Amino acid sequence: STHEVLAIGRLGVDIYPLQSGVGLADVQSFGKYLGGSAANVSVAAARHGHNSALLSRVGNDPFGEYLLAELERLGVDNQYVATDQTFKTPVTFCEIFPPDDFPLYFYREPKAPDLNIESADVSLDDVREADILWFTLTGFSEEPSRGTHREILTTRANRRHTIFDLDYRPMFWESPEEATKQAEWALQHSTVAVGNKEECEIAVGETEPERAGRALLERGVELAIVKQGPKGVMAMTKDETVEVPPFFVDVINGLGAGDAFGGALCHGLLSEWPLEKVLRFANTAGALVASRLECSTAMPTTDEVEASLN
Amino acid sequence: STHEVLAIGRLGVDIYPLQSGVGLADVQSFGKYLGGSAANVSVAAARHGHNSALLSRVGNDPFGEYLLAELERLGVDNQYVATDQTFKTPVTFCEIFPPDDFPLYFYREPKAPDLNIESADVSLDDVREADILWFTLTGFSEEPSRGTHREILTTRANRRHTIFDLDYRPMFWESPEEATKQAEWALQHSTVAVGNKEECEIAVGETEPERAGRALLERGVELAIVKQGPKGVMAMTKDETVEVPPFFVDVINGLGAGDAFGGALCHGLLSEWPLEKVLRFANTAGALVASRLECSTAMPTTDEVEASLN
Repeated sequence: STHEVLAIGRLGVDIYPLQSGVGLADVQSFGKYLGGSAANVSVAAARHGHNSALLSRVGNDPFGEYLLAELERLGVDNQYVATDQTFKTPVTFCEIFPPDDFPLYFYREPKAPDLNIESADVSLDDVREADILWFTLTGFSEEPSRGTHREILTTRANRRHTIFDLDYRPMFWESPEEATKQAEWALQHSTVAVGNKEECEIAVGETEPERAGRALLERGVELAIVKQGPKGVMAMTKDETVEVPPFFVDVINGLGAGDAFGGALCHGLLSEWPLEKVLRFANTAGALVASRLECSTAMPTTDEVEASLN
Repeated sequence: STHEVLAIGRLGVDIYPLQSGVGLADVQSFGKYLGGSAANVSVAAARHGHNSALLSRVGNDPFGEYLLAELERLGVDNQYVATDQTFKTPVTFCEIFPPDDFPLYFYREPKAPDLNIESADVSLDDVREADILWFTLTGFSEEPSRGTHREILTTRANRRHTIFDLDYRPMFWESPEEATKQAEWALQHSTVAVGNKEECEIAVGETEPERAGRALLERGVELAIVKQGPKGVMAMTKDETVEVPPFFVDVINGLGAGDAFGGALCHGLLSEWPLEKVLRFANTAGALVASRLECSTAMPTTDEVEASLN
């Protein structure tokens, strides 16, 4: 029981509005879906036909039971999602103001189950053997998950591919300095790094994309992916720098666009494709999720991404 | 500005299912309502035409701003609902399994704004002069709310009517013994106590409604109201013992039925009705909320209760 993609990190219930363009005071009803970045990435990888697993936790409650069943329904192995005996399954609300404004309201207090992960919760054989290990900067925000991440990544030993989502949300950290310290350690144990401008700033102290990628490769990462929003997205190795323009769509809900990108990145890397094709494929996958109201339930299949790739 | 009913305690957003008889895993959409027991009692009192106010707080977020606007839309003076600068507006979920099972899932972590109330948040003149002061045992569960309740109840000096809802939620306390200790002090500073069997057990160590009522009178209240479920309600004074049977209805969501009862009890006391009329009216009011999916928006008017009685 080795997996192609072993993702580690956030899992929770998204309670999102069923009317768009209204603030929470005007929302009349909300839906319910599986979410959390790491969980979304494990789903997106599964939708590309890969055998995918998530290391996370849920609470000992009906929302946690929901998420465990939904992961399996969406094609993700849930065997490393333990039930926490103390903390509640987190909920996240949002507002939906297209094209660019999707405010998030996290209820992850006082600690999310997903930040209570123990290396006991996972097979370290699978950690070593997995084709891809996917993890987040948020995973280093609190103990015991920080120490667990360090154990996992030490034993992982920078095997191809070990993918670091630079995932910076200031409200999850005591300070930017705290996040940078952890990101620096994690970069030295990663083969791929993915972040936007704020994220790359936190991780390597570089606002400009080309300097960002260079700073990331200096840590020993062999593929830097710098998301640029307006200017699109760049992929950099020691052998080549590739850039792709933004795939323009009618955005319904942009939340989790980057997780579908991350899942599609995993597929392109497992497929051994050229870097330009990986980045094109990943870039299109994220736009497809952004063009729908849903995320975890709406993750694009490989045929839907290949069709849209023009 | 003196109110007829000054309620103190919890206030939150109810995120309740729009489908009944299904667990959270099978709920497809949720509504968004003002809720919290003291907030509900203030709304219920208002719907019987009484001038009512709530001492509580909200978080500095869109859900808190909603609750400020919803209180006022529902006819309750929000002047004593301050915006807490630290903690988030709480949300509560439930499952709706009639006739008898309405489990609650509170997100009140690490602290609810309502438990951060300070004596400076309220007019102490209104505390002293309001016809009815209504408070909950949950208000004693944490500081500074505990201290605030103490200061308030000391200055009120047991004037008619000072109403103690024995409101016992085990998860809000470190132990039942800590709840009992606070309930003994509150009972010495109250004129009316209202609770179900389990709440009377916590408060005075009696489960049988006649012994509980005598025990509550010995602690110093003038009127003990023991709710007995399908066997109705008992009211006891030093001169009088009265039992009223329930009002039969097809139950959808029993949540908030106690709160409708409380607002209706406020109306009966303010009207100086005989005890048996007060209980019948209050039982019917509770039964009508029990009949509906909604809680705060389903609090009945006096004419609606009258129509059900007649």
